[PDB]
Amino acid sequence: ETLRVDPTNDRLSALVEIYRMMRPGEPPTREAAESLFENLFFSEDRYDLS
Amino acid sequence: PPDLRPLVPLDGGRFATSDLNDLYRRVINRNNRLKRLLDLAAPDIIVR
Amino acid sequence: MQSWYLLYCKRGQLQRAQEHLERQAVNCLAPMITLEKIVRGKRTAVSEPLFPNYLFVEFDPEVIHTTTINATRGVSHFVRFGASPAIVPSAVIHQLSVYKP
Amino acid sequence: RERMGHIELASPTAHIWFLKSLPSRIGLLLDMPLRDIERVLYFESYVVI
RNA sequence: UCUAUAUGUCAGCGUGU
DNA sequence: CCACCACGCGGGCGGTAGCGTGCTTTTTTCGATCTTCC
DNA sequence: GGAAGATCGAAAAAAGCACACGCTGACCCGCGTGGTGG
Repeated sequence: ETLRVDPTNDRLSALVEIYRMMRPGEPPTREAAESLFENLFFSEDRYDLS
Repeated sequence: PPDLRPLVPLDGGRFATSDLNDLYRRVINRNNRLKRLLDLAAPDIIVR
Repeated sequence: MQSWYLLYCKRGQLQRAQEHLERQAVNCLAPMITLEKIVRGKRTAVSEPLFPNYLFVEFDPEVIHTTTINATRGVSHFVRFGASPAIVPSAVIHQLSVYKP
Repeated sequence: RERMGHIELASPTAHIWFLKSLPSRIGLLLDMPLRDIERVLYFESYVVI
């Protein structure tokens, strides 16, 4: 049902949607969205689990 | 009126600035700069 | 393609913001007016940037993101109306370049 | 304690009490949604007179 | 009552409830 | 003629991004549908 | 057969969260920019 609900169908569209949700009012750029997604949870300095 | 927003001395030569005084100062500064910009024949985007 | 954007700059760090922006290789613009006055007993024609705390930049958002410019040292914040940042048409820049008050 | 002052604004500014306190007085009077009201007030979209 | 001694929130609390 | 002392207005801070994150009740609006018609 | 109103769940915004008293600390612009008078 969740797969049916969402309109995104590719990795680039998902990254663009994630960037728009994270930072509203900014131009959606593929490299910027990729960097934001990488730094959200897969960056040592930005994200750290004790 | 100033008495409703006074500047009480702090026994050390300083004055405790009230929040209303700061807001009025900010508004006056913005009005003055907007007047200067309008008198400068500035374009539409900047004055907007 | 490269577009024109307007930025509020913090009072006093307009110069260092300009150097930082030139370090990132983007086009910058700010009106310039020279006025003659007495300083320390001598008359000098000192330059003063018209419309203080305002910068215009020609830059391409794809090659360099807007948030990177927003985080540049010495720059206060992008001038924006609504969610999206404001866009300065080329005619405004044309007038500003030929603006000689 | 009684004498007040006045500041002559170079441009008109809408009172925030009559604009944001639901229901919006300006929006109700003009019969327009609040969204376009805040858009035009805060310089986002033109409006025809 | 101008005769003295003529700041406020915040944070931490505690007391009576 | 140059190093310590005012100083005077924007102000989100600081940075070449992101910061947050344990309530309930009421009111307003919005998207998605629906459903009923002329 | 398309439109209008309509409605219904869901999302977003605003306001409130008892009283009284006693005590402690921390100020109540920082910083690039003159500017000065040694």
